[PDB]
Amino acid sequence: SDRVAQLTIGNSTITTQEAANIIVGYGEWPSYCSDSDATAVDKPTRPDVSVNRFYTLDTKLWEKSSKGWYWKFPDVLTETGVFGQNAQFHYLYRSGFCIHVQCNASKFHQGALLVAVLPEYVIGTVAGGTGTEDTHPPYKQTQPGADGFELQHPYVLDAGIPISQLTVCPHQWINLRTNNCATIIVPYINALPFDSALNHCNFGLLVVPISPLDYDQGATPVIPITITLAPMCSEFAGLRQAVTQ
Amino acid sequence: GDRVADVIESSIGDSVSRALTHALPAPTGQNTQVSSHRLDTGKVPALQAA
Repeated sequence: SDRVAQLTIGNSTITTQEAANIIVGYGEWPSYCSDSDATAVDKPTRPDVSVNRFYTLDTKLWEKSSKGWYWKFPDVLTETGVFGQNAQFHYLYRSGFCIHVQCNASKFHQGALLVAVLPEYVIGTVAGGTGTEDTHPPYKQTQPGADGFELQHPYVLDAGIPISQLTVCPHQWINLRTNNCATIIVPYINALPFDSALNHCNFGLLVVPISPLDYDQGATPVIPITITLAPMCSEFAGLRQAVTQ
Repeated sequence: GDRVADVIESSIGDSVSRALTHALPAPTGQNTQVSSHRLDTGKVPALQAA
C-alpha cells in the first residue's frame, strides 16, 4: 500500500509492486510560471499531453565493477518526441520532472544504488593529474545526451565534492532486497523563470552503486538499470526556427 | 472701460499657457496585458504615419 504504485501521465502508465514511496524534491510540486515571476511577454505554448508523458531513454548494465553514471536535464530529452521539437523551436523553456529509475533482480541478489538529483551539476576535470593543467570537460561530457556518461571518480562526483553528502539532495535508494525502483518528482529549479533547454542543464541525475552488486554463479548475471522520465507542466516561449544547439 | 466688441471678446493678455499633456505617476515599468488574435478590417495598429 506504499510498496505498490501506478504513475499515469499523458498516454503512458508505469506500475511497480516494490516501491519505496515517492520523493517530492524540496517539498514542492511542479507548477507553471506565475504572472508576477514571469518577464517575457509573449503568450507561452503549453502542449500538455503530447510532451508531459513518460519517455524511456536508456538502459545501463549494472556490474560488480560499475562506477556509476549521470544524465543531464533537460539535455536527455532535447532530441526526443514532441518535447524535443518544442525545445528546439523555442528559445525559452521550463518544466518539472517525474523521474522513475528501474532495476529488479531476485531475492538472492544484493546491492544498493543511490539515485539522486543534483541541481547545477557542474563537471570538473582532473587538471592533468598534477593539478597544474587547467583542462575543461568537453561538450560530450557536460551534456552526454540520452546515453548519459560514466563517472571517472565517483567518490568526488567528478567535481571535487563528497558523494557521501549527496543525500542532502532529493534522493532514494534502490536496495535490491527492498525495492526495484526509485521515483523522484522535481519542480523547476533555476534563478530565472524560464531558460534555454539547450544551453543550460538545470540538474543532473546520478545513479551510483554504493553497495556493489553481488550474486552466486548461476543466478541471472545481466541486471539492467532503466531510466524513464516525464516532463511536468512544460511551457515554451520565444518561437523561431528549430536549433539543435 | 471697454466697449467695442472686438476688445471685449479679445484673448490678448491670456497668461495661462494651455498644456496638451500632463504627467502621470510611473514608479514601475508598464505591465503587459493578455491579448489574443484579432482578424479585423478597419482596425490597424501596426500602420503609422511618421
